[PDB]
Amino acid sequence: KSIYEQYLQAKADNPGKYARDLATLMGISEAELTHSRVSHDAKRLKGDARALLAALEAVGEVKAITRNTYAVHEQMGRYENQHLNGHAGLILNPRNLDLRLFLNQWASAFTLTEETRHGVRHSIQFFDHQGDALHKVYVTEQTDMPAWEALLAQFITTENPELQLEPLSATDEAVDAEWRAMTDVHQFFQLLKRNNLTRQQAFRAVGNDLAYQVDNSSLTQLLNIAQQEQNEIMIFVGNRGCVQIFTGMIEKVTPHQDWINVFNQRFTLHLIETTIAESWITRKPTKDGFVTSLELFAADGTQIAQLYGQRTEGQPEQTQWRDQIARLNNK
Repeated sequence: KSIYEQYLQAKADNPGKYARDLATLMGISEAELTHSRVSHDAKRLKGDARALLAALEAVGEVKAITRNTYAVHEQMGRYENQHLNGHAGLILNPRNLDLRLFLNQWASAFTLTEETRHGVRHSIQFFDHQGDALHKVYVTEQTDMPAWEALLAQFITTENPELQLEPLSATDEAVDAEWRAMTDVHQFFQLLKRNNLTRQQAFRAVGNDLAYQVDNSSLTQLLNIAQQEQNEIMIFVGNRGCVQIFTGMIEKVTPHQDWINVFNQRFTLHLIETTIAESWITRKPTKDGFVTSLELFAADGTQIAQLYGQRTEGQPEQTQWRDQIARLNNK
């Protein structure tokens, strides 16, 4: 059986599975799975991530998907307001497509056209040096098709070379003082690196008024309170090369088995609630007051997702958000 034939057998034996999870069963990366689908339902793209992302501005509204093993973030939007470079880049559209990119992690790209039950799905899919998915873009009803098709005609190549996979990869009191002296939420990144800590290390290092644990049911409680109250919140989901940010209201929250889901007209969250090992409340000072977040971690320390209240520069977080956080149980 070729890799593609193994895929077809894996798919027949597991018709409920994401391609990601089929790859796992097969003992390969999702990128390698996609590579085997080329000249079947996929094609290789001329890959340069920057060039592809820049070209996507032309296609108008699409659906963007970023995930980690624990959470999937799906958002309607456009690839506008781009500021790309290698270590840190932006696609800056608050409430629509709002991405933070580490482009040096971006290795390969493919397009897929699949007959899928619902219908035909068209997509562009980006993978990292380990072959894991970074980001996927799906055609939707509002997508500018002539531009999508023109883009693909410009980027598809017949050259499908083998993927070049790469292997992986201060005192408590001083950390607490560093944190209290922070003025921008972004300085937290620096605190961690300069002091050599894991978020979970830093959280434990500081005082309980700055960071404390809450029950693992807290996410679902919070999403439901938010759904009821209709206040604007922020939901961050990342992987090694991409962070995708939702800002808006919660329209519907629904569990399904181990999953907790948010179902909005323009945003979908799927999160495996049972994998939440630690749930932290953190309060980081800024020029505009303390910013309060709920940060979720899996057993291995993976950052599942983070939640914040809506906020723009020069404004405080809403009291409403703080009130909602205060309703969570202390563990």
